[PDB]
Amino acid sequence: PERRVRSTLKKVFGFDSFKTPLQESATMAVVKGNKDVFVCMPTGAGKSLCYQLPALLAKGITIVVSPLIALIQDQVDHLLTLKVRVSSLNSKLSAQERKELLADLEREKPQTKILYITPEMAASSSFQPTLNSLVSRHLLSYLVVDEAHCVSQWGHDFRPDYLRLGALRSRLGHAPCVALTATATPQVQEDVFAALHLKKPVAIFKTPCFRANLFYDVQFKELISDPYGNLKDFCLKALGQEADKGLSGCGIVYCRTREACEQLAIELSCRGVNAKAYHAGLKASERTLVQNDWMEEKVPVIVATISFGMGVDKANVRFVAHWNIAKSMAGYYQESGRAGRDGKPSWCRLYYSRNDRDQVSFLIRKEVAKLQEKRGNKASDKATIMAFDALVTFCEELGCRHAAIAKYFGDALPACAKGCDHCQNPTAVRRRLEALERSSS
Amino acid sequence: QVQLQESGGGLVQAGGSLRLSCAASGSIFSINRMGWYRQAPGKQRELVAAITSGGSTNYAYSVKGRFTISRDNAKNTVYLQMNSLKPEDTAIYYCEAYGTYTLAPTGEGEYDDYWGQGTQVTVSAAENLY
Ligand SMILES: [Zn+2]
Repeated sequence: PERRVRSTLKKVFGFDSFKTPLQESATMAVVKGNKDVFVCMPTGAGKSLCYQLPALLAKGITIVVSPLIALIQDQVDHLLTLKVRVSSLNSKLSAQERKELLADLEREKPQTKILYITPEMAASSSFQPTLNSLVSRHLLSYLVVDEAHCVSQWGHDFRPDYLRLGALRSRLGHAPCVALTATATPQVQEDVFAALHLKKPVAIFKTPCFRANLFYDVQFKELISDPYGNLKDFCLKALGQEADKGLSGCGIVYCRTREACEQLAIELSCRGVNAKAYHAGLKASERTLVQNDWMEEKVPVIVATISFGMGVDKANVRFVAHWNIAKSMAGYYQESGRAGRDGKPSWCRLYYSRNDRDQVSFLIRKEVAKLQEKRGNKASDKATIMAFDALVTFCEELGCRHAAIAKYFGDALPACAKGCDHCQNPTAVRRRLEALERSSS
Repeated sequence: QVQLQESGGGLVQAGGSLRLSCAASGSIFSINRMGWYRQAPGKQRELVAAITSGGSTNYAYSVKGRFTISRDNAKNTVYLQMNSLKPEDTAIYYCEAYGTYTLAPTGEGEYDDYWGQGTQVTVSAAENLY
């Protein structure tokens, strides 16, 4: 039962329990082997186990399609280290090594338990006979498609080779199919389900966006006589939630330009919020000192471009403020999400200005056209624009900010708990929008 | 899993008007297409009309101009306004919630088609009341 999974989880993978109860649910569902499955969890969160552990228990071969060799290699190497009968088929292999593997799979009892293949080979006429014999001889326990989103033109990583995978899934009729990715909008999820020919009911395990402890709000810079003061007050309120620790935690302010970073750090510092600018314009030495002081809590606020990265994670970020609207909802989600990792209350705020909206909308269109002269027209170009439009919608609409985010990503309506501006005071937001409408001209 | 209930099907005079309302309930994030199918007795089931998320409609030739499909995306409800009914329109009518995306506040979801039990529509040619 569940017992076999736990033991094989320890006896092979050396783990007491699954990272999450969701990862557990996903794995168990793949184990039952009745349903096609879709896993949309982030990088980390242990998606691989969701198909690897069940691949072992299966009494047959698991094929795994992955788009490039780096991804394949990481795991095969690690599966070997667990004394697990894994193999890779790719054209970066010698013709004889290939011939040898193909022969293995043709044998009544093949060595291979897990075969990683590229989409190219999986479609190739040179591999269909092998695949046919595995199907005929009922030796195939799972078809797995990693980076499933690559099938979608509305995705950011489209690969025509992935379109052929659908016809293939149909051929491997009996056997369950598992599709995995870190990132799919509802439109991408639809393209995956359809283009991979997943058999309904498709069982879905998707890590929710929602974070209780983050308080989201938007302010309109055009409706504010002291913007710098508004920001100061915001940073101070976010810091010093515990008079016991005095001024407690740290904060990020994001700006589009390096000039804005420099200038805004001054405005804040002068008003009594100690802030230093971080951008690629600074000398390496300067950057390492600013980062250090922020990390070591000598300087509570960093004013940064997108150059500040998930590479540095800090638990006690009490606020992220976007002085300028982000290029994309996914960017805003990622950037604002640097807040509150320790679980304690934090504040995410976006400073919206139609002058900003237009400045960015222009910048995107200009560097999309720069691509169209180089590579020509593409469906990804339209998704780039759609990605920004979602965030403009997020600002200029009224409704739970967390729900708007859940909707974009394809999550359930989340449990807001007066945890965004709109849910706390729907009226103020209405008033503020109305106000921006008068200030429209 | 989802609950579809079709309603508003009844015996009608020739030239009568019927409205078929089906409500989809569950943790429904979205429905690719809500559609009305009908099955006359000992005849094979056929598409009467369907409407996508986005409002693209699609109708059988024989009901074009007489029948109008419409949807309330937020209530997950589809409607079929049937006008100028004929005896040939007599059948059991089924509603298909096609591509129905379900999701808990945990990441646990499903993607499936759902169907209703059906609602009987009988159209009598008789000239006078009963
Ligand atoms: Zn809210």
